Amino acid sequence: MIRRAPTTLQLSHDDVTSLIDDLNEQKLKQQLNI
Amino acid sequence: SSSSYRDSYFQYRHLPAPHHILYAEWNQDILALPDEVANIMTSEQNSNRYWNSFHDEDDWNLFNGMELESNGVVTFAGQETITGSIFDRRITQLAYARNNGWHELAL
Amino acid sequence: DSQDKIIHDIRIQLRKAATELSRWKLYGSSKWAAEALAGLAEAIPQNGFGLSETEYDLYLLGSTLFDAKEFDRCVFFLKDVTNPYLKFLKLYSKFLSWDKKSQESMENILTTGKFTDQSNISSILKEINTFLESYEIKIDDDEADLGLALLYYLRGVILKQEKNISKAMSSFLKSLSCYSFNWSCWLELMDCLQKVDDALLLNNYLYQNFQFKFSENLGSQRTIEFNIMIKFFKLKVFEELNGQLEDYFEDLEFLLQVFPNFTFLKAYNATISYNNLDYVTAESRFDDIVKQDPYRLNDLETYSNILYVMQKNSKLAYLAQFVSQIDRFRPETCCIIANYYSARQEHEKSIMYFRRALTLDKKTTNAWTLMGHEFVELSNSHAAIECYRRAVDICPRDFKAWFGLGQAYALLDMHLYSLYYFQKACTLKPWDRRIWQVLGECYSKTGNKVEAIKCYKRSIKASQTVDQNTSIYYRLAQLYEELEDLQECKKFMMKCVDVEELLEGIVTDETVKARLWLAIFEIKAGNYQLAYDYAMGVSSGTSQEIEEARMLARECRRHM
Amino acid sequence: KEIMKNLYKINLSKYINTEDITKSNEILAKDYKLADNVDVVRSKVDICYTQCKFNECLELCETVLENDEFNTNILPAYIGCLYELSNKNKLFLLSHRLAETFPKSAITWFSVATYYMSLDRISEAQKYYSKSSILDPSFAAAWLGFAHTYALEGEQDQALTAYSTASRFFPGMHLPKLFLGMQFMAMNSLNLAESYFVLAYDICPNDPLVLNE
Repeated sequence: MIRRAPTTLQLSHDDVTSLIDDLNEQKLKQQLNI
Repeated sequence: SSSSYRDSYFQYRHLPAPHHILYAEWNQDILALPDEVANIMTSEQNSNRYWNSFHDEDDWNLFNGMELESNGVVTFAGQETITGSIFDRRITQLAYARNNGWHELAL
Repeated sequence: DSQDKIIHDIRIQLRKAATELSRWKLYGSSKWAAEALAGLAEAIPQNGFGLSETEYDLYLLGSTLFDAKEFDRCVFFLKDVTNPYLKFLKLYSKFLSWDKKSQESMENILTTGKFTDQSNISSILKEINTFLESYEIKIDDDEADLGLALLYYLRGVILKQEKNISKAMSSFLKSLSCYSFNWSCWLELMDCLQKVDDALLLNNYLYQNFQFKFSENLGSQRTIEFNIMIKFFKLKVFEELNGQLEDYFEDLEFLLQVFPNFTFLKAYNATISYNNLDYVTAESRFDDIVKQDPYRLNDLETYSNILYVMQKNSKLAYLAQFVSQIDRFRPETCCIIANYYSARQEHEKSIMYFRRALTLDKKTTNAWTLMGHEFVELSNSHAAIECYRRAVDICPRDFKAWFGLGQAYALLDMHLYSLYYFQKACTLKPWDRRIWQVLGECYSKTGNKVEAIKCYKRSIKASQTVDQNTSIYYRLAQLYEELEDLQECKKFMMKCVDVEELLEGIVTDETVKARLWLAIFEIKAGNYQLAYDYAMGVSSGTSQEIEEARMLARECRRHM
Repeated sequence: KEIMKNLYKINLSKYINTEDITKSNEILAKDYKLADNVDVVRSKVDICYTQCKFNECLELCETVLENDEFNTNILPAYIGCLYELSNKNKLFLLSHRLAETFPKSAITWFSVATYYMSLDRISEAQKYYSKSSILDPSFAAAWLGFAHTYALEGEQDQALTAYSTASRFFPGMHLPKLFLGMQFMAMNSLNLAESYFVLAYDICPNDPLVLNE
């Protein structure tokens, strides 16, 4: 009887792309204020 | 500066001969593993046979054309067929019976 | 009673023995000393040195600069010291600096030596003599310290490397007399020995006109009869050279009792079984070593050597993976793996490891013959011949090298050009059946039949078992047939068939041809009845053999 | 009474109040001459294997194996423990030793198959788990490994049938149910994965694997 690796999940592509889009948003809006 | 004073890692004085650094490649040699790579699909067959050598005659006769299916139903080849579900004890003796036992029609 | 008192004496001395030697930064004997104490049978620190606090500071500078491999820097600071203890250190640093440098200078040169078979070295030697004369004991005195005794060891070893034999042993005996329990001192005295007669020459000297400085050594130890390395002397030299054994047995079991757990002894004891071609018993002996001591790249070259003869490639693949995991710089670990690669018929890789194994330590001449063998299986005879050839330049008295070289020519049609090599090998091991049989074949293949008769006749006596003579008998009988005397060959022909009866019907192939020929001649003799039983007895041979006898059986039964 | 209670309690299942089985095995160890017997070291090995304390696993395993080279009670745990250290070579020697001695027993063929596993030979030792399972029914290890060989590389459809066979023929073990649940999650089929996960949790309450899944 042997156990395999328990299921683990890392950062997906959708969430990292959401963060990249948002981070473009706050690297884009602030220079308008400047 | 200060180079040779730290002794926190493998240095030139830990190995016996400081001139062994000339070769310094024998560490990066993947020594060949025991059995199948002596054949260099044939290697696994050779390895299969090599381990397959360890049977009794009747025992090997049982597993000549042995095949086990995923659900657990069993196919036995008689050199008839003895298809039956495994984990019931009586079936394998039935395969034993017609393998070594004497069966005959007599007209 | 007395043995237990000895045991308590041994522990005290080996504690001292490993102390100063390690304290004096020589590991040839220091490594021996502890393992010897480690294997000693179960039954405050000890230290002392006549050093002033001013000069003792220089000792630490010298000591730590030694093992940091900066030998030359140690010499410079320790130049002006006058104490004999530190004087040894300075020159020892000078010596090892040369030894390490020479190794660095020469790595691509495989063979070592001089064809016909200093000034930098002589500088060390003069300093020894200059300091020895100035110092006010100059040995031969009861009040002789360890440092002076150790100083003579450096003098002895430095002299030998100059090839000033017959002077080094004198220095070594003086060093051993003032201080025993220096294993590194004993080896360098071993290598100087060359022949068994000289072993007897010196063995007597250690007995009649030899005595230890009882002042330096502890009590109940200076006695030669109760000493240890005098005993360890007997075990090593009489067997490494394979000389005549004397005072050898009773010392052997005496060492087993005192040292039951000594790893070095058991491997040597295992080696003895190996040296006598006793492989089953030796395998059991070594198997204890692996279980008891898993990490010892000192005598496992013999183990893999055994396992190659054994087969079980599966077991051999166990060692090669395991041994290589420890390190790949010992001489043995590169010969352990080569055997495993050879067994799997990859010669072109296994050939390389053998050269690697020799490069690490040039003294392992046994790899040279193994080097040549793998050439033979690569069908490159030219590359092979020089290979065995180097093996006999390093030491002429190599049975294996001569035999391997003789074969390589024998594989080629140079039957006679090989007679010399085989002839040379005859002197090394005259008492072997395998060699003598080969010589006749060469003689047989060269039309020297008159000589080949006597050659095989010598082979017949050397064979331990009669069954091995079955092949010799048939071919020997053939040699008479071509000497136009059929009557003479009948006598040997009787013996070969009679061996089959004496071996409860061995029914071997070379008797099958014997019985067929004997029955054929008996038909010409007119004795059909005496020829009938021969045909039926050989009726269990090959397909052509049985039909030849069956037809002859019908021929003789017709006239019966 | 007390010694026999401790002797029985050695063999009790783990995952529940393991400290109790502990204090029982020490009180049995020193007080009585049974300090290093077969079953006590077997229970210690089982505790370590459950707790993934694998170096103590091995050291206990060789220290008991050096006496009995063919003690079948400990061989499954030993084999798994070598597999997880991936001591390919010790596994090879054990496979050879067991093959030359016990061809009929399924333990040896299980060892050979897990040797093939350690060398990433799922397709080959598929057959050797088949052989081990048929040579001995009612063996969780062989059939479970067979299902693992089904599940690791492709051919996912029938891994469900294999693990279902494990569940039905081997009731009372949470691991087959958990494996069916995680496989169903692997198809991205959720609710049935939940069903089998809660089934496994019901079978065994204290298991990091099932709760993690």
